[PDB]
Amino acid sequence: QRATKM
Amino acid sequence: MPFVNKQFNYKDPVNGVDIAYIKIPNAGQMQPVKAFKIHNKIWVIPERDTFTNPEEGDLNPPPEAKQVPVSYYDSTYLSTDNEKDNYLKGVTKLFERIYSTDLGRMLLTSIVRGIPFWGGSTIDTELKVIDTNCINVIQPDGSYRSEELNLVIIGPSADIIQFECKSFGHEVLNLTRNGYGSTQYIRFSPDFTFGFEESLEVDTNPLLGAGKFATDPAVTLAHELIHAGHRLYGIAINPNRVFKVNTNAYYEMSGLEVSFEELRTFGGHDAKFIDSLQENEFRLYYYNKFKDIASTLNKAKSIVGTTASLQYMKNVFKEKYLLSEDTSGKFSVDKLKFDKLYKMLTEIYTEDNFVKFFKVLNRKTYLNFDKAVFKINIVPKVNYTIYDGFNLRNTNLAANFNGQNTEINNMNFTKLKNFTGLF
Ligand SMILES: [Zn+2]
Repeated sequence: QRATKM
Repeated sequence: MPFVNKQFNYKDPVNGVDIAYIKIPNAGQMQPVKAFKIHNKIWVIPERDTFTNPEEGDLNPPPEAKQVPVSYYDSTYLSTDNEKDNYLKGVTKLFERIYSTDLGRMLLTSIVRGIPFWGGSTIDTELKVIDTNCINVIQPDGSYRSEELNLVIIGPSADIIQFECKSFGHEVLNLTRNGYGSTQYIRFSPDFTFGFEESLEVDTNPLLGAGKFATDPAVTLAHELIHAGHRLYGIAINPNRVFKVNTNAYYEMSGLEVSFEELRTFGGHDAKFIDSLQENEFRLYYYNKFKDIASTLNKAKSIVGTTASLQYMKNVFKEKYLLSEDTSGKFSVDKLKFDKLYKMLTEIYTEDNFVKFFKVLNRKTYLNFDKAVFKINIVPKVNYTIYDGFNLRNTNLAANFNGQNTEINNMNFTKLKNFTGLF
């Protein structure tokens, strides 16, 4: 997953 | 020598072998999509992913007033032949860039050898494939033939920047966490990239920076390939096991929890947030899963289907899991061999290590804040190459990561959205 959501 | 021995063009005629219309086992209906087999066990589908998840088949962006901070929508992206041609060429170039490094060659080799386990049989004496680890390929005669595969690179779903590994589950088995493994569908795009900041205190702050430097998409794809490797070997850490971040005040005020799977994948100092106790727990847990596989293989006396022989498939899995074989031909898991493979897949293949091989600037931790999303085009060699990425040798972009500097190499980046200050 590219990033945590932020 | 190249990883992809054919420079495919999206418009090349289908042949029913490596250029064909296919359907995926999503337990639903779908029109066949044109796909390209770029390497043994690896396919590319230049389409937006409205297939792996039934509830995510709408690319239409909800009302502007219902959009989160870090996300980007464009229902028209990847809808034309030219875009698909560029997508295919972009993904191919990134595989070559990754394969050009020793670390990338090691990772891709592990991925190709990581065939999803044949655990679809309900009878212990028979070894059978799991249908969801295959795709149905339309042959020249119009009939469908089932082909096993390990990896599929597909376009993103509605949220274009939400790259991640998706795979079909089992009714009873947790394929990505029980040692079995499953075919991985990586939602990814080589047509966009993300900005980050050169100063750690700025990159890890949600209110500062506009995203001066651009992440090399080869690192982004490598990150997903690392997850894919974990999932293909069935050793992914349950996403419920997380680090309730308490090392960043901004993460804390938002109660942001990051999965250990992500920290492991990034590597470097991030991996240290998983304490020794937990690390040993997981190592033991997966060691036990490999043992279950060895036992299952030993019970199998006949193979199901006419695609391969039992002796061949047993050898395939002996090699995948590096099992030991005794006189009677019985399999067992050697603790030393397991630890070595487990460590290779979890500590050697990491984002931080890939950064070292590519010699690029990159975020220093996964625990940061996104800055911006840029539109890019890595297909032209004057823009990006297999060997230098954006930092083209013998040009003003060769030094100081000038190629990744969106201000200096502005012609290669178009900022589509700023994320800073929106959190
Ligand atoms: Zn990730």
